[PDB]
Amino acid sequence: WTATSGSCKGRCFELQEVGPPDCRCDNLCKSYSSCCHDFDELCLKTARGWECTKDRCGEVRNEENACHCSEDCLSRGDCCTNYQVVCKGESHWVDDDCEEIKVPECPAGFVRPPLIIFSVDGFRASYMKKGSKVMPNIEKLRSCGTHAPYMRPVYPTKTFPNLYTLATGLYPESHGIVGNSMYDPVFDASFHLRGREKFNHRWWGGQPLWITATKQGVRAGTFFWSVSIPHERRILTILQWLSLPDNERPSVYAFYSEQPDFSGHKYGPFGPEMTNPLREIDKTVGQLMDGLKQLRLHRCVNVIFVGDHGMEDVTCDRTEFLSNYLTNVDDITLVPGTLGRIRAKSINNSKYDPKTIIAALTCKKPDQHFKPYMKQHLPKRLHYANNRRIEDIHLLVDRRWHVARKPLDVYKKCFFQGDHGFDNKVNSMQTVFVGYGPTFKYRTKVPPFENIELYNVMCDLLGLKPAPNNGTHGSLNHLLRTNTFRPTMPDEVSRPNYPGIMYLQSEFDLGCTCDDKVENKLEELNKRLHTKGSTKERHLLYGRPAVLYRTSYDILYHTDFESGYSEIFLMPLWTSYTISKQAEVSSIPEHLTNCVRPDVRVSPGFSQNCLAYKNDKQMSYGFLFPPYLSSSPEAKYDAFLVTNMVPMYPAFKRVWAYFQRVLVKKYASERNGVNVISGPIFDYNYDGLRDTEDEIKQYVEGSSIPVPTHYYSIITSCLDFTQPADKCDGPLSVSSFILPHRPDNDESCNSSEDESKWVEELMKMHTARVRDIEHLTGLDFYRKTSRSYSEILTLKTYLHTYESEI
Ligand SMILES: *[C@@H]1O[C@H](CO)[C@@H](O[C@@H]2O[C@H](CO)[C@@H](O[C@@H]3O[C@H](CO[C@H]4O[C@H](CO)[C@@H](O)[C@H](O[C@H]5O[C@H](CO)[C@@H](O)[C@H](O)[C@@H]5O[C@H]5O[C@H](CO)[C@@H](O)[C@H](O)[C@@H]5O)[C@@H]4O)[C@@H](O)[C@H](O[C@H]4O[C@H](CO)[C@@H](O)[C@H](O)[C@@H]4O[C@H]4O[C@H](CO)[C@@H](O)[C@H](O)[C@@H]4O)[C@@H]3O)[C@H](O)[C@H]2NC(C)=O)[C@H](O)[C@H]1NC(C)=O
Ligand SMILES: CCCc1nnnn1-c1cc(C(=O)NCc2cnc(C)cn2)cc(-c2ccc(C)cc2F)c1
Ligand SMILES: [Ca+2]
Ligand SMILES: [Ca+2]
Ligand SMILES: [Cl-]
Ligand code: NA
Ligand SMILES: [Zn+2]
Repeated sequence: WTATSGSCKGRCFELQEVGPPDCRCDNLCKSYSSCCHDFDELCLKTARGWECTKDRCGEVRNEENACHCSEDCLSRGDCCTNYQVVCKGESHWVDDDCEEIKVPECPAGFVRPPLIIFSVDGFRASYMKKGSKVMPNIEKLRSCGTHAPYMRPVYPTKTFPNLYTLATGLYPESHGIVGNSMYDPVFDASFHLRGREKFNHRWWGGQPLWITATKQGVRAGTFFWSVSIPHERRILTILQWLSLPDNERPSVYAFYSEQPDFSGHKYGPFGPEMTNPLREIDKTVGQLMDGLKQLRLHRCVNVIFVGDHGMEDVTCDRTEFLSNYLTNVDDITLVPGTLGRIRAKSINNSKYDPKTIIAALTCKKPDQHFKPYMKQHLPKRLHYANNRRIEDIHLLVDRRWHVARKPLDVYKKCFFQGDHGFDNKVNSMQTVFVGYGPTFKYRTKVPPFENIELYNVMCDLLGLKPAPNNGTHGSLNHLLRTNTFRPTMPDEVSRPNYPGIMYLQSEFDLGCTCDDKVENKLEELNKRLHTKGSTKERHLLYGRPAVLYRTSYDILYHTDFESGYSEIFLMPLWTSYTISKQAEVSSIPEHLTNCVRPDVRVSPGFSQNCLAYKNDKQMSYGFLFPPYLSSSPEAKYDAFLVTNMVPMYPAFKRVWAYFQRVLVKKYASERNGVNVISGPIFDYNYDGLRDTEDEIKQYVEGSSIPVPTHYYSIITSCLDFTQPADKCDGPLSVSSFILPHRPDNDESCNSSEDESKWVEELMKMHTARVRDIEHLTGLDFYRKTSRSYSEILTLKTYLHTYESEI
């Protein structure tokens, strides 16, 4: 209950929320049906519109007008944004030549340049080029400031997950806003777009920028505007707040536009009706920039123009219905649309079984437009699993499509022509970033980056210490003229051992055999050199990875490859090798088909054994350094060492063998040599972080050999592909993947066909950042290069998406 019978006089859009429930005049009051009776009257004035006209110039203040053209309006901070232009012969900001802002040019009493966030809903990245004719203010921001060709949203590419990711630097799985709708089984509560539960704070985890600011003594404008508050009034309020006294004035502000998303849903991303919302957004930027110029703040504030996600062409007739696949349709709850999430309709039903639901949805129709996953089998790049609000069963929906439960759900809920929510690597989902101001660079294009990175930068812009988040702090230093964050490399926690030959063959009882007893100071001094690391400069190009946790491991050197071998998990944590453009693929000789060789540098007690693989009828094994790529017949023997062996399902060996036999050589040919680092990943609790030994849920039968949940590879070459990978003088180029180590190839519907038809496609789906592999392994890569560390951080955050040109 609010006894809403006080007044908003002199309190319009007050920055602090009041008790006793006086009645409120802040930004949230409308949402809480708690505004004072006179809120609309005093705070939402509209009389005379939003622009000065020639005849209003020098008028007598009339407090009824929405904005003012009177002589005293500058001191009051409440002129119409075009005042100086119409009344004082000034030019519009957009008409001025742009001039580098080398230092902040701020009025006295400004302790730091303010940050103004101009956020636009559904602003697809290609609008920057495609609508450029109708968006002159935005186009000047972009060409004069710093801009990316696009910015990558988080999954799902919905509004609340993305706005809150922008606010926190966290993946939705960590901040808790994992969709536009959610059920939290612990709370036993539901969250929806329409309604009041969404206002309960218990949904909103992490620490958003306004809270980070406030806790550190930096005041923030409100990050909420009621839908009904017109855009002109939002801008005038921000401009009013900027005229507050030094002790009261916020340092960070947010504007938000519901457009172009709103029209995009109705007309599609490029409907002819879309021109007008883009014009109107541009005009709103113009009003802000004219207003800032009037306050002499246009060379003082940093402005960020930023979208939450893009927009795709989606119509009613492109809907897949679960009723065409499932017989038990009424025993499930589907969260529907551009993603699907399935759970049991009732928990008092023990006849509900996720595995049969998955099986009924798997590759059932030739052109099927969604793919079911258990959430832990989703591509690791999505970081979409570690939250009780994400249902175990998930549907990734093809771009341009919807999934729904039953047809009645679609015609008794074509209206819409656009939607978003799809995989965050989809081109149509990409959004925008432009930074303009004294702290951003001048006329600079930066590479595309992920929106999880912005929180750190916004904290940098405000001199704040960021809360713990998923950005990689320093990876966006190249956006900034000053205020950069000088990251330092993490310290190695475990140093390796360098074992020499310490064991005789007969000490090993591994049930392994090799036809290798086929026999010289030429070739014997040579092999000794290789075992001591003579070729290591060739196969370990960027230094050994650092181990960032406490463990026991050995460096093992070989002619063709180097490895960091874990005595704890009984296999390498990483294996490193370089394949030049000129390298030759050979086959595994017949007599060596089943060969596994004891490693006389490593104890029987810290080795795998062959018997375990014989006994385990499900599990086979593969090698990290591929025998196919051995440099000579004698070097090939190194590849069959038990210390190069890893557990692999036969279904997965089809994927791996094709990667190692065909694709590595193809990349070496295309990129002029590649360095490859490969290894296992263990993430049984699907938190995106390296498992400790006590977290492993599966072992090779009858052994302590842990089964990986994934296999990674990091493939590095020279960005200037005229230089070979092993002799690169400049920036690097990387692509990586994290493949799920699965006992079936159910994920790939074409898997009965030859590997040339489906494997590369699977690998593309499971593309990853080096940074994702760093979290999953506790390793730190690229420690010894000739590059600056900020540049390496940017490289570690790169994702090769395989989408065509935006
Ligand atoms: C992306 O970046 C983020 C941010 O850095 C990374 O997430 C962090 O990861 C840490 C390691 O997993 C994690 O640390 C744990 O936190 C526990 C205390 O957490 C509370 O306090 C913090 C700080 O204020 C707060 O942010 C947390 O918020 C979470 O939970 C609330 C309420 O549920 C939500 O509102 C919020 O959205 C958030 O949820 C998310 O995280 C939780 C896990 O915390 C998930 O369950 C959710 O799904 C969701 O993703 C909390 O309010 C602390 O208790 C933990 O300590 C245990 O383990 C340590 C090991 O060092 C041990 O020393 C302790 O003794 C303790 O063990 C005991 O508890 C065990 C489990 O109950 C039990 O088994 C034992 O027997 C013991 O009793 C731990 O320190 C940190 O909370 C999150 N932070 C955030 C914001 O999510 C994330 O990893 C990054 N992602 C990637 C891919 O890199
Ligand atoms: C709908 C109005 C949305 C809205 N209006 N003005 N700002 N604003 C907004 C909200 C958010 C958010 O995440 N808010 C949480 C929330 C949202 N809704 C409820 C009910 C409870 N809590 C984030 C932003 C944001 C944009 C860009 C960047 C770089 C950083 C940001 F932080 C903006
Ligand atoms: Ca077996
Ligand atoms: Ca884990
Ligand atoms: Cl959703
Ligand atoms: Na298949
Ligand atoms: Zn939308």
